[PDB]
Amino acid sequence: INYYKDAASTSSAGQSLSMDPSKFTEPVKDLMLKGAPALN
Amino acid sequence: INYYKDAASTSSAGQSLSMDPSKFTEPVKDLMLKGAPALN
Amino acid sequence: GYSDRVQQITLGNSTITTQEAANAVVCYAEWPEYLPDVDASDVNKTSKPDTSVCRFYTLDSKTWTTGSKGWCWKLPDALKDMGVFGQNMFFHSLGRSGYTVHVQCNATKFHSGCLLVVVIPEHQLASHEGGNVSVKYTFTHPGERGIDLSSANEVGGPVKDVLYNMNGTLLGNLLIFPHQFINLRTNNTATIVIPYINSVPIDSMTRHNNVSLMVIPIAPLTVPTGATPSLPITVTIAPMCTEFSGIRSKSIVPQ
Amino acid sequence: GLPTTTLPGSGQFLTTDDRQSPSALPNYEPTPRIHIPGKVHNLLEIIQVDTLIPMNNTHTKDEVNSYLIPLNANRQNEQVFGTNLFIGDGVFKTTLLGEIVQYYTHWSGSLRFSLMYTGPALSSAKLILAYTPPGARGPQDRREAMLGTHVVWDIGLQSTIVMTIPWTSGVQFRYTDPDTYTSAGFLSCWYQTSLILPPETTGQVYLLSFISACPDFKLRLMKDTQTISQTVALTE
Amino acid sequence: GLPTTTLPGSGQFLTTDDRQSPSALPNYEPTPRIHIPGKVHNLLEIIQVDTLIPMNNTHTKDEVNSYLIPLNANRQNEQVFGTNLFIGDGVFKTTLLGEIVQYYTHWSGSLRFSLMYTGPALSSAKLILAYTPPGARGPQDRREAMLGTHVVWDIGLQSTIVMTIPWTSGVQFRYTDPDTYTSAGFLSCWYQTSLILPPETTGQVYLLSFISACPDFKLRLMKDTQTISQTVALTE
Amino acid sequence: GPALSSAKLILAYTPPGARGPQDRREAMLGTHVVWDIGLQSTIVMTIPWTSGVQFRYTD
Amino acid sequence: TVASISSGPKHTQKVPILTANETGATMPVLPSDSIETRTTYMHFNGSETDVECFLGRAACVHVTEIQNKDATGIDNHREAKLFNDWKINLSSLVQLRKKLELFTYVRFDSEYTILATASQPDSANYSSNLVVQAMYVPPGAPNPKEWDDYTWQSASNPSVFFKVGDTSRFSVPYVGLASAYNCFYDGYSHDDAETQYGITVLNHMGSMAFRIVNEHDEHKTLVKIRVYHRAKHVEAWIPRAPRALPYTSIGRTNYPKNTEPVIKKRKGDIKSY
Ligand SMILES: COc1ccc(N2CCN(c3cccc(C)c3)CC2)nn1
Repeated sequence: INYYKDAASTSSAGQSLSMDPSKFTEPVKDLMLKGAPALN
Repeated sequence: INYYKDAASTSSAGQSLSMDPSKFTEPVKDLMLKGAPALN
Repeated sequence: GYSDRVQQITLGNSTITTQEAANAVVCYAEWPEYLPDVDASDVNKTSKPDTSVCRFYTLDSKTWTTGSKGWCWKLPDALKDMGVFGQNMFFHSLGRSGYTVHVQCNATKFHSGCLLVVVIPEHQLASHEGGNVSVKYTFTHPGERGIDLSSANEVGGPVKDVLYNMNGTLLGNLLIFPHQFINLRTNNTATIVIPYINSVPIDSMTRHNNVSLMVIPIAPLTVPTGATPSLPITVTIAPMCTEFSGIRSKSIVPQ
Repeated sequence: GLPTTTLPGSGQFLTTDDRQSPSALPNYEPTPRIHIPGKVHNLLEIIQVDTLIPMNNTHTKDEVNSYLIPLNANRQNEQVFGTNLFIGDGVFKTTLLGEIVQYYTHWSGSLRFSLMYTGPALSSAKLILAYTPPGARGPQDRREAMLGTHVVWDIGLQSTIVMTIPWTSGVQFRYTDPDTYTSAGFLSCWYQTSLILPPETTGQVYLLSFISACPDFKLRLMKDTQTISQTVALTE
Repeated sequence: GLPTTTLPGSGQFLTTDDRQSPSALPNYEPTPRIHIPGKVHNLLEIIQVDTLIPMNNTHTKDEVNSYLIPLNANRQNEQVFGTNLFIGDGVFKTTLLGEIVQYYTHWSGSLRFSLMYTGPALSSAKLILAYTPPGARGPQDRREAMLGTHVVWDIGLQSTIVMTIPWTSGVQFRYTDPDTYTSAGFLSCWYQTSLILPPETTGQVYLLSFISACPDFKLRLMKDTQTISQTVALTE
Repeated sequence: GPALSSAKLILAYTPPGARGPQDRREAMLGTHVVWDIGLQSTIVMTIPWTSGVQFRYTD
Repeated sequence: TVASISSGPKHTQKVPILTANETGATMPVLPSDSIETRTTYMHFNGSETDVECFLGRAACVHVTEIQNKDATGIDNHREAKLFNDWKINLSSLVQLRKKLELFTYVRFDSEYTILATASQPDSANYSSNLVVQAMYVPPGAPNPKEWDDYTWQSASNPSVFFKVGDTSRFSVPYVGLASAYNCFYDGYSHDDAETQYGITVLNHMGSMAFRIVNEHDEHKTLVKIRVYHRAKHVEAWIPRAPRALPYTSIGRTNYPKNTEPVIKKRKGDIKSY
């Protein structure tokens, strides 16, 4: 129950439960498959 | 939920969301169309 | 017979071929794109010179020697004088751009050495004076020359200490930024595609640089016996999806 | 008895909170409303009405004359007036727009700047108004001025010209109190050809100038105005 | 009036509680969000990116050189480097992994340790990396080392080798601050055959080493880092 | 050159109207190809037809 | 969810553990690519590492102090701590600062909590009960000058009145000019040759003013204000390397000269355990 009118006044947000490290761990242009050779 | 009986005791009103500047910006008797000459 | 290894990038009226690549990085897995209306604020129609600004400019070459500490360029600064890209830059109030960065360094199968090529969004430098000394404008706008981390402290300039990234963080952790290594034994180029990254939809190109490109020797250069002890490093950079807006009189900037 | 726990902030008085209160006058019946023309709902409604700018600020005590921008016959190439666009300060500051902007911290939007000509009907003139977006200096000559937002105004039967300063900005809000990073440009005006008076006529002619906000406009984060203060409470 | 009772804890301020509060700025409209590449949602997303380990810690002032593990040509049977696995201390401590682990009290999971070789292309080498699970001493010779988790690495075209320290543990969580009961083992590396340089070449070659966490990893019970402190408030 | 050597050259085409470039900076602003010497021995640069008039004289 | 699958002996032409780090990727290698594993489940979600959780607890961001005393003959209230402002910022104290600067741009609502306690360091008959007023003087508003200016009427400016010993609490929406707060800024406010460098030129959110509403009693009373800040509704972009050296200034990245080696030197060899 929100007792207040504005959105800033609500409690903390709830877990992204998004999670996708590939923008950070695999930003390569041509896809790399694990197990296939790195450099062909 | 109002806890009180009288109307003065309720919280602030809620946004007019009315908004019509023409009583102030265009109080002319004969309508002016933008693009048409001001004085004919 | 496609290898990760050979590549061709054609952009505008200029083409680059590498026969010894190590894939390419696209920052944060996003490719440069123009500014959508839903994200727009300034009401001005923007100018998109296209092929006259989105081509490859090769900056002047550096020389890696056994004593090198590393070099640093800022964008869009490094290009402030390249062809029509630069003119547009000084003439509009606002502009926006992504880039393809291609760093080149070839040697032979007897050399060793490994450079880190990294792009740091919003690289705010530190004053070597400490306290709250600022880093004057000119010092953070070296132009095509870039900053040479093995040059001496100057007054009003930034600190040039490599184990600290010019800001109080350790060299070792720069790997959290989009980056690629050039290991003479593997690699001969590094290519990074940079999407436009800012907290505003379009900004000024002269009062704010939005990425520093940094090339840092990490495993020292080691040449074969009686080889000349140095290799040149060349940086070629191409603006991509550039847009300029708010045209007028032509900025005058310090120094 | 239902168990409760009180949180941090209990008992505080926040002048901006909005809650219910007991009425001191239980059951009282207010006077009926009758109809009155003129109801205002938003301050955004009123900042679109234009008001005069004391552009000619060069006097030494407030006078009707600082509303008049003078024009000289037969000058060529020269500059009529110049001002920066810090709407919360300087010429703008006493105008209704300036005066309301000062109740808020941030503004964004387009401005409408118009000039009404008052010279004899048998005279003629062509002026150029130029808006210079942030990043360059106030223009120093028309050549410089004409390369940015501009309108050649031809003085005619239609007495006023409405120039718009379109919102040109990286950051989507600017500060109303003058700030650099957040600065908006300059506005200048020059003779395009020149004012020409008919025979039997002489002297200076004046332009009146107005400012109002486009429907584009946004103002946010209310605060207190530097435009009013006091040293002791007033009495009757 | 509804009857209530207040419980123990009323009026306390717990920095970790999450409740509603009145907004000081009623009705204010925040700037629109635009798109920015790079959004982070979990610290677990970032500790999977590998960063360099200053393994060569033997210097006396921080230098680029403590990231370089040297290799000697023609040595046989010998040991390249050794370290315990207290990820919250020692070599690991300044790495991004080490640096984040320090914001939490407990960790569990597999680690990924990789070595990238930088020697001339015409050289060759075979190294063995060994993980020694808790309970035995740091191995003293390869024979001892090779009886635990190990990978023979053959230096080739493929420049890096990724060793995983699989989670070997009785207790399902370990402390990030070094603790005995909770200790994780040792990591050592030895020549399997030996580094061989081509003609016309000489000296030391170096390995770079990285550390990142497997998708396996768990961190819990947040706390304050020993990695930052201060004696007076900073000012502008 | 020997197979164990390496090199990177830039070839530049300068369309009519400017002088023969005097340094690479000047050269690199017109049609150009960075050539990386590798296994693939030849590089093919095209001088695309850049012209106002649709024919030129051979003399 | 499985944390590890079961995997047995391997003798392949498909080697997942050989990679090329020069590419910039961190290949997702697992225990089961190089040893024989058994199935195990995660039993865990990664809840407490969510950025909302990481930045979502109250941190002390500021400690100031004001006193209640006779202002008679004081020529400079501000200077007597009759009242005190706080050019608002979060860079002041280092604990929360290192946490935020793990990101480049951050966006979130703030929920401030203000604790005020009183001290009576010299002989008093009693402890008085003082009410503090905290008024947010955004940029472009009149700035107090005296501890009972017309300013403090604060007819348009949000202000909270609470008692010393108590706590005040109220949150404010994200009041950034841009789409997000910059944690770093490699720019200037304009192309000036001598204008400051860095964030400072963006941090312009005004200042918070504190004062006691009470007139003076016979003794003097020291009131010390602690402001706590909790981020709610957090959004963070572009991770960066953590801060290694100590901080010297609000808003610049500068570190102190002749600082000490931040990497612990081995007591022994590279070979040491
Ligand atoms: C560097 O990042 C940030 C992040 C948040 C922040 N602000 C400071 C001002 N603050 C604020 C805003 C409104 C009212 C009051 C009392 C305080 C909101 C958070 N400042 N810098």
